[PDB]
Amino acid sequence: LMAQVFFGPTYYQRLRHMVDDKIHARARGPVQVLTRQPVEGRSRDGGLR
Amino acid sequence: NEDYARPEWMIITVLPVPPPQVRPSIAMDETTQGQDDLTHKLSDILKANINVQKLEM
RNA sequence: UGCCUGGUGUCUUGGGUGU
Repeated sequence: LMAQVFFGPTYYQRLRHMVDDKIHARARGPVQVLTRQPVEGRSRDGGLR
Repeated sequence: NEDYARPEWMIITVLPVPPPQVRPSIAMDETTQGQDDLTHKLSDILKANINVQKLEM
């Protein structure tokens, strides 16, 4: 490489936010009883606002 | 407006009772379901109406 | 001939995430 590279060990930490705990998709599913709109929440297979 | 908004209609003499779709009940657990707030308020209103009718006669 | 199942509270509160 034409440019030299800064290089060495550094202390890194893994945070709790992982993509597989955030990915969510919905085509159709449960709806609220009062308004008949998609429910809220990824855990409940909800929709996006 | 004579046809649509008559002044004496601002005093309630008959109350419309909404269908259960407006005040749905919720099953709190597997056995006991919960009455909605509007249902309880309508029950209180109807009890007061019955009380007035009974007292008057 | 022994023949297969979709149906998911609510209200508060707290702590967080990206701007």
